[PDB]
Amino acid sequence: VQLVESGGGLVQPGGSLRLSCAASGFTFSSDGMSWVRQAPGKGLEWVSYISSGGATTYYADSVKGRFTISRDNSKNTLSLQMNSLRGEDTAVYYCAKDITAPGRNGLDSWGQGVVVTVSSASTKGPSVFPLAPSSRSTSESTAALGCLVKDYFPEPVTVSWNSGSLTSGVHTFPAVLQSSGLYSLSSVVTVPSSSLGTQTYVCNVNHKPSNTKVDKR
Amino acid sequence: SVLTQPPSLSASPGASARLPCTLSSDLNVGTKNMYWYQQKPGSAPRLFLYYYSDSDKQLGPGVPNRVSGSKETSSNTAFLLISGLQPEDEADYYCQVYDNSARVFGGGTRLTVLGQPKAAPSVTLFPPSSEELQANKATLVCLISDFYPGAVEVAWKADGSAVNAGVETTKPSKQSNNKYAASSYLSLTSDQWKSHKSYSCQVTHEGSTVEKTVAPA
Repeated sequence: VQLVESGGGLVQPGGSLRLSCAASGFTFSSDGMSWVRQAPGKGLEWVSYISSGGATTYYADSVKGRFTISRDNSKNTLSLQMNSLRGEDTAVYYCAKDITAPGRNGLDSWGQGVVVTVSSASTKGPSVFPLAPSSRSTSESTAALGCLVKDYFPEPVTVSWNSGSLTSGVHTFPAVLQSSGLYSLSSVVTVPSSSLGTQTYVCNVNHKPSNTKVDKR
Repeated sequence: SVLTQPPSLSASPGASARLPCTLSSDLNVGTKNMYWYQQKPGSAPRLFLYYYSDSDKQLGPGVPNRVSGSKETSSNTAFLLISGLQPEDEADYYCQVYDNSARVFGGGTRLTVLGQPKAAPSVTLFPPSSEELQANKATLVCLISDFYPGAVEVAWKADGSAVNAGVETTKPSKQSNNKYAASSYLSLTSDQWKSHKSYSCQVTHEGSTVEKTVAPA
């Protein structure tokens, strides 16, 4: 059984995408089908169902009126029309067999999914702010300082410290994607407290997609 | 209509794991078909178990006979049973039913097959920077590192009351020493920040909670 989705990508809020899924390895026209979505780092939620012959369609409340599910049983394709897209809709979209047998149902087979990203930005440089030591945090000599890298798009950003001279104790975290469509990210360093009066800390933020660099003291 | 799953479970290879799913009171576990999907990291879900009763059940394609299910009508709970745990069983597991043609998923349970020493999270909370505040903005940053299993849940408090909006949390990411890291952001206005005496980040790791606190003064 193969289910191969296509037609995702980036769209601005209030726009439209059309997803497609081509099926093989089973008699497609005999089976019901569903779409299921998974927002980044969250769980599964069902989107829509269409029956083997197209007569019956169902929609989740968060999607009803905006999306349309479709089938072409001659071509063995499943389709999802997505209108009036908003930030909630950013997710991976899976196509699945949603079967009727005697006494059971079930999502028996799943495609590998297509990414749908809804961002109102297209290219945004970050705002970099200091994360100042702010407390002894004693641990004999250890202090944590950082840089917050706020509201940038798209990925990626890289971060250095003191132009690549400071590498031990550097922890640059994976980015979060917020409901606004923008990424934020943090990098911290563990440093001797004794050195905070002698040593300058500079984080080197590179955002190649927007042709921006920042050195934040 | 809600399906309640624990956030995470861990067990050693060769042991048995018992994954619960509690159905809200509008549903009767006795007469519901139960579907369990396995999601390994980076992969689409997969049908893992269909369970209705000990006489009506079916394993997913490829799923070994180490797997089974059960139901307890008194607590309205269904169970997924995996014995002789192998490292290959480490995944996220979702229960699902059909409810008047709506497809309802539980929230997922992350099952870790222990292959390395446990470690409690190291948690640092940073307040908004003075530069950001002076731009009428206030991002709190909670950084969580060096933990195993790679499963944590993050809540926020303002003056001792739960925070209900403005939170975004990354999924855990494997770091260089094979432990896990995650981050959480609380996005406020400056005037919001100044309205409370304290904010707190609460990090839960396998049922134990650590709380760090910062004050706007």
